[PDB]
Amino acid sequence: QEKLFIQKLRQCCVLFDFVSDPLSDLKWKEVKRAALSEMVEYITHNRNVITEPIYPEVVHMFAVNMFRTLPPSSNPTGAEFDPEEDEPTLEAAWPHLQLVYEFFLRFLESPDFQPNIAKKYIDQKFVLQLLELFDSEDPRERDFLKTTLHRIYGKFLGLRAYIRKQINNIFYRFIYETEHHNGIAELLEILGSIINGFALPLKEEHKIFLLKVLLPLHKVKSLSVYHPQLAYCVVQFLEKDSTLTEPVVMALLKYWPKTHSPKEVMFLNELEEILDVIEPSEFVKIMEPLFRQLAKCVSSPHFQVAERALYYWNNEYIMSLISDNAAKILPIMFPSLYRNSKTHWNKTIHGLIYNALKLFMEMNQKLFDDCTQQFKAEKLKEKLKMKE
Amino acid sequence: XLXRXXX
Amino acid sequence: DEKVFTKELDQWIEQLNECKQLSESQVKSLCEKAKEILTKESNVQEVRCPVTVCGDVHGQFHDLMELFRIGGKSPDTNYLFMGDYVDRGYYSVETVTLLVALKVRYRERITILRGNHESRQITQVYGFYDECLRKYGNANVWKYFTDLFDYLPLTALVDGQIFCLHGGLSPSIDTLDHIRALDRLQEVPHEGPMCDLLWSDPDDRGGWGISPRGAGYTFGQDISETFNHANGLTLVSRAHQLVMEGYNWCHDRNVVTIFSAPNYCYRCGNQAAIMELDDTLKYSFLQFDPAPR
Amino acid sequence: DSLYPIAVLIDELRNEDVQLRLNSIKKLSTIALALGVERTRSELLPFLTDTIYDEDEVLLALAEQLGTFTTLVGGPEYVHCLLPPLESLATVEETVVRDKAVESLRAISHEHSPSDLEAHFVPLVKRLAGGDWFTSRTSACGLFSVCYPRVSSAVKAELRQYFRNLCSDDTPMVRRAAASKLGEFAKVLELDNVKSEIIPMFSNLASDEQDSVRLLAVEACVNIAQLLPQEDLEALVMPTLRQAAEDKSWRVRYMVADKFTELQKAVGPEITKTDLVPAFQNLMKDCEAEVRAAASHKVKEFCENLSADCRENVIMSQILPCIKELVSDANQHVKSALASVIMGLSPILGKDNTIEHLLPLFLAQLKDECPEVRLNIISNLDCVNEVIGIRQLSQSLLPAIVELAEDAKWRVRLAIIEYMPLLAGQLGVEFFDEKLNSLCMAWLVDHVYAIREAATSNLKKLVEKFGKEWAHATIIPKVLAMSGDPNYLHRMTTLFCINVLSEVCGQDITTKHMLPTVLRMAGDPVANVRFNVAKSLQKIGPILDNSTLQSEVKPILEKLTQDQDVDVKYFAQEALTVLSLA
Ligand SMILES: [Mn+2]
Ligand SMILES: [Mn+2]
Repeated sequence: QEKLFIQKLRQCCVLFDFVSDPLSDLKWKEVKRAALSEMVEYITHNRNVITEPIYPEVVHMFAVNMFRTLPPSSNPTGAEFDPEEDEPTLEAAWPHLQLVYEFFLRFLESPDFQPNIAKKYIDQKFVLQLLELFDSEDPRERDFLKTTLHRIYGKFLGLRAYIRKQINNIFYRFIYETEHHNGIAELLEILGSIINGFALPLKEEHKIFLLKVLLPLHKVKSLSVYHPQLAYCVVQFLEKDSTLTEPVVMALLKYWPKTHSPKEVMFLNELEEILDVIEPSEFVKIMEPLFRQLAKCVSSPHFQVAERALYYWNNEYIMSLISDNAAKILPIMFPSLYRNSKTHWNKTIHGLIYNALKLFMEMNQKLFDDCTQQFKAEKLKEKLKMKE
Repeated sequence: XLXRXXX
Repeated sequence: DEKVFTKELDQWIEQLNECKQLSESQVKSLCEKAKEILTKESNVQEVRCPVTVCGDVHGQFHDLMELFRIGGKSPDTNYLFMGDYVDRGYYSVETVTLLVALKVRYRERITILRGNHESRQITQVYGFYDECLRKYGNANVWKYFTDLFDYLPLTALVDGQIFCLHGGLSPSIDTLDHIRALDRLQEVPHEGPMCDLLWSDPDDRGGWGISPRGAGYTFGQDISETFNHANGLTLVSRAHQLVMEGYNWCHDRNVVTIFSAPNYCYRCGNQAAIMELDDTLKYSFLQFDPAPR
Repeated sequence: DSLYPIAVLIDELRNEDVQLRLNSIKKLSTIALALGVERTRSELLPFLTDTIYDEDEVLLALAEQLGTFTTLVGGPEYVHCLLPPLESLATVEETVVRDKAVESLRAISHEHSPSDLEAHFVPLVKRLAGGDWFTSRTSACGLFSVCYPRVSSAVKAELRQYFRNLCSDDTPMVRRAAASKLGEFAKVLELDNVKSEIIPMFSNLASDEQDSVRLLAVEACVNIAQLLPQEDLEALVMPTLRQAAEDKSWRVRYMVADKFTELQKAVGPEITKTDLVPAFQNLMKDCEAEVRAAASHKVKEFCENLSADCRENVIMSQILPCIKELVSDANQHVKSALASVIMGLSPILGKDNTIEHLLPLFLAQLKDECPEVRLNIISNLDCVNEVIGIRQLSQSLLPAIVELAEDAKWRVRLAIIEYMPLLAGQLGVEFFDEKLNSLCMAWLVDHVYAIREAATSNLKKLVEKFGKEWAHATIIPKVLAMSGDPNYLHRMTTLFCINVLSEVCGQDITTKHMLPTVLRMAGDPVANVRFNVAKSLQKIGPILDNSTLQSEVKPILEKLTQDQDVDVKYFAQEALTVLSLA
């Protein structure tokens, strides 16, 4: 007809309380599979520009097609297992939900559909229940949720406090209470966008966000999963304000792994991603301890690390910095790069090192030799006395 | 299937 | 003089047998011994039946025990393992420490071979390494053990009739004498006969093929067949690939694979099995499931 | 002869090689020792107090140390010293450290005299709870159960107030903590207060937005229901508890399931028969596999504890209906779950019902694919015959048992082997010899060693039951026939049995029918067989008479000490030294 403001509010009600258990494989009567694909191409394919009739028959519908207590985990305990290796348990009725998301997404995403056609139809209680969801169906389930929660955040300046506060609450439980959850990765992307576009002169609750939530995440041992999305946040954060540099670098330096080679690599890697943007004036606050550590890495016995450590030498900027301050650095590295590299098996780092040194000469000859001297000298004494 | 070097 | 040690090993084992790692100071001591004892062996170890052939174990200690509840226990029953002792599993240390303890003790009741994993590089990469730290603080028990690994023989010949190796056949290797000339006293190289022996697999693509692994090759029916006929082999027993069924025949009952690590990496839901060569070399396979943990 | 070392630990506490700093702290007592109290009080604590440690491993060590300085700080008069540092370690981020910090704070609480408590301790809890950061507050929660009883009327007033706050926190994390401890805290409040104060908090935390909070409330309902006098239960506790068995979040329901019989007993014998009984079905018919099986485990204990005067009835009209259904579920864990307890119903429903009702199910399971469910059932037949007629058993169960006796999954084969000795006895030897014997002999030659060993021992259990005379005419025969089998694995088997039979065959049968074959084998190809013969004689040695010992033994147990295979060698030698034959 020409009065659909009762054709949909009756249609949605069809799709709503529908709920058909797809864990028995019976009652093959589609109905809904289509009833929605319609409610889609309807608000999408320009078949509309004025379907704002005051109605949350969508939210309700969604919040009863989506909101449920996720089922018991399908992957083992967690001690002798690595999450990266968990087989993605797929949730059936996806082909069903797949739309409720599609639609509810191709909903408030469209123009002319105000933030007050929802303001009080999408309250914290909807946010929260929505959040929990960040938990299992191989990305799919999440991915939508990721997006959804992105848009619900950058539309209602009222839930901003909440989504944030509530995203923390998950993390703290993840970090200190149970050390298990799946959406940490997804969530972090969302927090990527959010940081990148904060109040130019940073509200203080964020610095806490970073310092008391973000860094500590590097603590968990399943870091091998959200690590990258994480770094990004750590980095993005340093671009929105290079004050925080000194404490974020001092953080990683403390939380630095000690029996988990892979993490050691990751840190090293996240570290370069930071130096790369480090600010001269700041690189001086760290440096000393930073390089005090890099030193150790080079002199690790786990080629995977030592290799990632030395790769710093192939970075313009980092080298640049190292030069302007070659005075205090060269001596800290030396003993390890000049380490009497004649007791290894990896017939590769020995060369890899020569090359670093070589790259160190060309920068400040004198210093180089002068240190070589100092070392050789000391080196001599210890070989003399310590042989009584 | 975990990674070639062998599930 | 003789009861000042053989009595102690008996304990070391009793301990590991309860799943409690030996102490650092003790590992080295154990490996030192294992050394002298392993030097003396060939590269193609000739051991007479009857025996039991065991494949991959990959630190799955408990499922190792299960194996023993199947094929009997040492020294009461003769054994022969084909590498891959560490990595993947959660109790690497304990496992290897043990198997080695057994070799240093019942010197001629068990035979262990080197696998694609008794190499520093993979052990670092795939786990063992870290586990050592995670359990001993330093990384010395790692060195100590990565070095013992070098003296592990590359192959085994049961009654001159059956050939044994972790991986498989190598182009650079035509005969068994072509193997006794090699020098295994070194870290597994990236390319070459030795490397191949521990990385090579069986293919259905016929004739030598490049291995999608990264080392060794993919021999085939033809290749196998000639090998056997050549040196005088009735069966080549390797085992380096997860066979969903515990063990598998191929190349027309010529070469056989045997994975002993059940439910591999605690993920691969496969069966594992071992092969018992009797008093007159008879094929009798025993499949088993991961020990109820 | 000197005090140097110690004096250095008091220096290696700021060393900077964490690894040392650790030890120096990990021994922090023998410093307050050689330091001597009056000093320990005025120097060592104020150092541990004003020194910010980073490394967690050390931080945990110190926290644990402090809890024992009661003595070394100079006794109870002073224990209130160890507060400041713990009070800090209780704030520390990493949980484990502060967790231990609190553990101690409690332990050393019992040392403060009320005077002190009201004055120093209480305050700390006050401050901790009044914390800025959630952790502090999280910690606070665990510190009430220890001072409330001993403080003042007016202090408890305040304390109560405070604790109700940590329960109404904006942080789930704190709420969950508050919840988890709510139970142990009601247990100290005066009855009245539990009703007028606890109960309300109980209700709230039991209906939080957060399920992982709610479910921790379910656990407290059990502690409160034990403090409360029956009457009141139906008015304060009951509303809520019912609510939980219904909660949307299966995680909560799952609780009422696991902590059911624990409630049952607490609730009452009647209110059980009134609400729990129905509710209990509910869970068995739940939508979540867990909650289902979770209830299954509690069937036996539920019934056993059902009021004496209704039991056999309610089991028969309420429980038994749902049970029959469970037996045939699709979630192996629920099938295997109850498949373990179920049989404990036999002695409740008597000889009759059991055979007309339960006995059928036993067949259902006993045959079910899932090893677990068989294996979980096979393990209680040791009983049944105590209810059903021992004939009924050998008639409508033994047929299947004689099946399991040899099915694939060995752990089940075993399960039977271990249940034989009873069957054999209970059934009577002539029966055994006629229809059971072979099985018990077959096992002696199973592929899986585990199964032979089990069956080997299983003999000695039989000889104990049918006299040495029987074994001579039904066992020793075949047992020795093995000595032939080509496979050295079986061949040995013989020598094994002997080492067991002899313990129970009297010096006689042992010397005239076993000791020969033990010698006749010391000349076998496979050394394995030989060195075992050595270990064998060392076993069946003492049972022999000093005469036969230096006669046939030593002489032949010498031809081994001089054998090629080192193993054989070692075992012969250590087969004399023990026998005292050299
Ligand atoms: Mn392998
Ligand atoms: Mn391998």
